[PDB]
Amino acid sequence: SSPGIWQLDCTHLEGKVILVAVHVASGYIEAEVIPAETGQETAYFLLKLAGRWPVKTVHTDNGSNFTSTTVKAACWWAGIKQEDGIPYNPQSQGVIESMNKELKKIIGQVRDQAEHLKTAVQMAVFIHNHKRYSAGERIVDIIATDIQ
Amino acid sequence: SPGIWQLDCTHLEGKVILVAVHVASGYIEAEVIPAETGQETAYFLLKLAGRWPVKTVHTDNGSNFTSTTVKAACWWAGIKQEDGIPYNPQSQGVIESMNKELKKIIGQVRDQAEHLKTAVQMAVFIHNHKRGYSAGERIVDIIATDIQ
Ligand SMILES: O=C1Nc2ccccc2/C1=C\c1ccc2c(c1C(=O)O)OCO2
Ligand SMILES: O=C1Nc2ccccc2/C1=C\c1ccc2c(c1C(=O)O)OCO2
Ligand SMILES: [Cl-]
Repeated sequence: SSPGIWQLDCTHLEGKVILVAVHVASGYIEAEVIPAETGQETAYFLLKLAGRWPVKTVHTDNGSNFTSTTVKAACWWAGIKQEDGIPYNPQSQGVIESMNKELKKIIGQVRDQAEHLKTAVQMAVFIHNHKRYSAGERIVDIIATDIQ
Repeated sequence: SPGIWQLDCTHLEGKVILVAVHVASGYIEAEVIPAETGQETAYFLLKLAGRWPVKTVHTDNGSNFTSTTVKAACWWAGIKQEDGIPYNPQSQGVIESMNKELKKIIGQVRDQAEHLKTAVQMAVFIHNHKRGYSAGERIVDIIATDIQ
């Protein structure tokens, strides 16, 4: 069911990890900076996400997070169906790749306006979600239509 | 209006829980911080505004209202910063009631997580999903209607 499908994505910058959740149908993103990708961090990030949007299905970003008992516990707790992120439609490798590139571009464009990477990442999330409908507008419409 | 949010700060286990309430829906976002600073408040508002169309924020106290860092974040994110003075006195009480409710939910989940921040996100989840529509459903409908 389209409105509740999200994809996890992990990318690297400045020796740190940027963990991303993409709402597949809209292109809307949430992101956080962490020292490294662990089951613990991934579990906590999904809990945050699911308290904020109606997350039904998550395509995990790799097999370690798919396997993680802590990630499984969070998915059970929050009512999320955990799936693999295997691009059976191969335009997912590329589409995610393109987003990471775009995200990194925006980060570079704002980088000097903040001391800490996490701040620049949130600025980039803001710009990405507001860019013109915007991704922010699309996700709200998709989910509102699903409630109605 | 669809873009009006209220900041709220409450205390638990020697820590601070920073809360943003979408006034029209009762939908909340929250984070745990060691103490309320302009810096933390600014970062929290940036995160919020990248995720929802935040037009106006009623700040929780005069220190955050005055903070140059909070003002910088509000300027950056296009947020009109206002005071949170309850000219309608059913705001003191309504916010107070939410903190009580939040703390109740936190206590109900507290033993399921080691760290307070996890329990707080569980409580956000439960609060936003509680049904008759949930706060999560209401915020999406309000904002979707505003776009259309
Ligand atoms: O046992 C649990 N069940 C869960 C269900 C949902 C989300 C986390 C958990 C968790 C534990 C948990 C997971 C990730 C964390 C974390 C904790 C914790 O014990 O505080 O602290 C920060 O990152
Ligand atoms: O100069 C700025 N302009 C802003 C506009 C929006 C949000 C933050 C800022 C900020 C600075 C800033 C504010 C709060 C932070 C923070 C930073 C930072 O320098 O990285 O790191 C964590 O918490
Ligand atoms: Cl929700």
